[PDB]
Amino acid sequence: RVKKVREMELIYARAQLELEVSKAQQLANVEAKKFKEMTEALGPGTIRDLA
Amino acid sequence: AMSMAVESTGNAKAEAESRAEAARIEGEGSVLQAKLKAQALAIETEAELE
Repeated sequence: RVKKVREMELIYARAQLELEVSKAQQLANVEAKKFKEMTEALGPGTIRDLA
Repeated sequence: AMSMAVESTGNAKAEAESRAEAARIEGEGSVLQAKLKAQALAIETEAELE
């Protein structure tokens, strides 16, 4: 019982802890993508002089 | 004094013999009960695992 409850919870938590990383992976892409679409569209040199 | 000896031993041991004999029933009973409890929890915890 204690084997097949923690072991079956492990394979369940495995496919959820890795599902958690895919969420953060795709959200990191749209962040860096939308960051790239602004930093170059604004100006590679303009960011330097503005600060 | 030989009657005093067989009085104390025969009486006190017979009381201590019965409680040990009763404890044997709990021991053999608990084995069969735990064996039945295994199936009870097995069918419960395994079938509910689905």
